[PDB]
Amino acid sequence: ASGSGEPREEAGALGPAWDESQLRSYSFPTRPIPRLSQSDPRAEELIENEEPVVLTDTNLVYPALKWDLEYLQENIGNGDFSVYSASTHKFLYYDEKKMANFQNFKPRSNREEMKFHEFVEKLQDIQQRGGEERLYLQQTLNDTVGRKIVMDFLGFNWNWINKQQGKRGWGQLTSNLLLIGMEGNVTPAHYDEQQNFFAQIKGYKRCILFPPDQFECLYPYPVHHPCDRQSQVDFDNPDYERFPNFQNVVGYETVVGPGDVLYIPMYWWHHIESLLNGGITITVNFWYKGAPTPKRIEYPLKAHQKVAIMRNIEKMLGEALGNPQEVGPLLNTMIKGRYN
Ligand SMILES: CC(C)(NC(=O)c1c(O)c2ccccc2n(OCc2cscn2)c1=O)C(=O)O
Ligand SMILES: [Zn+2]
Repeated sequence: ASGSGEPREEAGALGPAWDESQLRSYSFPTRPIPRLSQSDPRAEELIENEEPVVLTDTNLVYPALKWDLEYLQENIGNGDFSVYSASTHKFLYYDEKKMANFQNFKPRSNREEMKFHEFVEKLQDIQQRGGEERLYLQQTLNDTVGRKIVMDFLGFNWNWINKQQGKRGWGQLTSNLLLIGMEGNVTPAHYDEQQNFFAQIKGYKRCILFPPDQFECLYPYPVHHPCDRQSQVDFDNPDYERFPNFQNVVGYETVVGPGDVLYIPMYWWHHIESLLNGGITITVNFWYKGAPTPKRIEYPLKAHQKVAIMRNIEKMLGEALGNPQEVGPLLNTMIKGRYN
């Protein structure tokens, strides 16, 4: 019905940031992710318990809030940027290394390296031409990046995020992923194995999250499939015959805007959509390797540990059988008439 709640009113009486007609319609109920300040101890407790929370005042990417297409085009440099195209609004991602195991499936969102000015050229053409094609720039930011953007990076609130890394016992910061998308772009539900600080910069993104214990309801692809860690369920046209427990899924929902930081806990499903008719969206992700597994295991196992266990079983069988395609039949032989 309404998970994000009523839209926030922007300062200076500039009206509603968004309205619900910019959100896509789905079949499952949702509830709000808490919007808190970083000074609120409840926000600290949520991150500690690995629950999602939107922090409204970290100033994490404060110097990046002036970023738009033309400022980035003149300052980001002339490196290569990964640009993904799609004939539809859903951008299904593929592990290209795993595309050898599954030949009978074809990709529908091809990557293309290009210069940043070529991406801005390619985008504005689509708007004048009026085409239905969509693009999504998704590029880890390196040091081939120009002077002013390095200075902007230096202006990030490293004090706040470094102590978050320390107090949680997390591993190191693995990468910063810059993301520029078109309105209506959708990133279908999937989970990551790293802790994520999701720093919104330009435009608005509706984030629908599912806790790890709803693994049964979301049906991820086989670990060896190129779409590993993504849900097989089409949120627009869910197949309740193949995926009956998707009728039981309950999400956590929020809309992040400029200055907001969404903590996506490790192994939490998330479905991200750039608001319809909301313009371009800009986001920077912060990935941290999770804290190492504790000394002695505490029982019962947390849900994300069972997910980790299930991933390792699928990997092990893939190596033991010499062919990832035999994992399925072996698993069915194991349970049919014995555990089901
Ligand atoms: C930012 C985005 C689009 N959300 C995401 O979740 C998301 C991606 O786009 C993505 C795109 C290309 C490659 C990897 C990606 N990963 O995972 C990291 C990974 C891949 S392989 C091992 N680890 C993502 O998580 C949003 O819309 O906000
Ligand atoms: Zn993700």
